[PDB]
Amino acid sequence: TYPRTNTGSGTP
Amino acid sequence: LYVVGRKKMMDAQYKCYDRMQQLPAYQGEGPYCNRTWDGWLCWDDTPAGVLSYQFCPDYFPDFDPSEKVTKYCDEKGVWFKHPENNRTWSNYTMCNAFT
Ligand code: NA
Repeated sequence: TYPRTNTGSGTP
Repeated sequence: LYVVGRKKMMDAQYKCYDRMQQLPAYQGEGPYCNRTWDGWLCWDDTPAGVLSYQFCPDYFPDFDPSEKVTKYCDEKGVWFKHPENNRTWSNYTMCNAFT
């Protein structure tokens, strides 16, 4: 398991 | 493995600009969204009103490269912008939705 990648506003 | 993911990302970025430099201007008709590097993925010239998609990248350990990223080119030929900060935004949410 790993930290979750952000995919919200301010990301690509 | 994050060192490798970043390297993959920077290679794709360089490759994207090479691709955008070499392909001829858009040959289609009517309004369209311009080719662009969105920060993680390269997108080609896209007709107005089209929801473009491609595979998720593998830069991050929780990303599934068999899922799809979507990017919406609206009917005025403008890439979708996130309403929170009004900047162009591709939809990577399915890349790690089911991890
Ligand atoms: Na170049």
